[PDB]
Amino acid sequence: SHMGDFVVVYTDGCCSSNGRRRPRAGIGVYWGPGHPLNVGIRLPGRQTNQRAEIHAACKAIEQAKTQNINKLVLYTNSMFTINGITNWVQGWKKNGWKTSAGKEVINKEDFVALERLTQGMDIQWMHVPGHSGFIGNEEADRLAREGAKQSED
RNA sequence: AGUGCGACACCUGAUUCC
DNA sequence: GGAATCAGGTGTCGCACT
Ligand SMILES: NCCCCCCN
Ligand code: NA
Repeated sequence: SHMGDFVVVYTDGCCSSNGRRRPRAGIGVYWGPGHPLNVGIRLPGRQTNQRAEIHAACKAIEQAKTQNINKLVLYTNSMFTINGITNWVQGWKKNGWKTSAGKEVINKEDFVALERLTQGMDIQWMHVPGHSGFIGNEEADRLAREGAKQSED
């Protein structure tokens, strides 16, 4: 039936050895089977699961704009990313980016970059279970892992 | 802030099986 | 590589008491 106005995308950020001596992080964006915009890229910068998860969503939005898409359904496993961008950020901006314990919000730069990207976009953030066997979740994850094998720069 | 709790991720190691 | 299982870790946030 119907057919809406949204285009669906699955993102994933992975980080092998997260919290260990040599973490390797990547981002993956999946637009559909064999879709030309699918990507698996090495994450530039500080290597962590949280940053990768947030930056995978940035990448999706960025690509979305590249195509004049402005009604996007973005699935991610990261409630940290969802809650951050759809809730915590409003408050952080009104309190000097401060944690529940008054400490500096660690991923400020990441959430700032993400919010800037959301401008002009009607994004519906949805959650997909990390262990979802759905093709979208697996491919995004597989893509992230492939990206993390790349070197930086 | 300290402590505790909650939550979603990301891992590392073993074992079974394909 | 993959279907699971068990141990243990960090990434990071909110919350409530002290
Ligand atoms: N439900 C308790 C989860 C604790 C996660 C600790 C991560 N450093
Ligand atoms: Na994920």
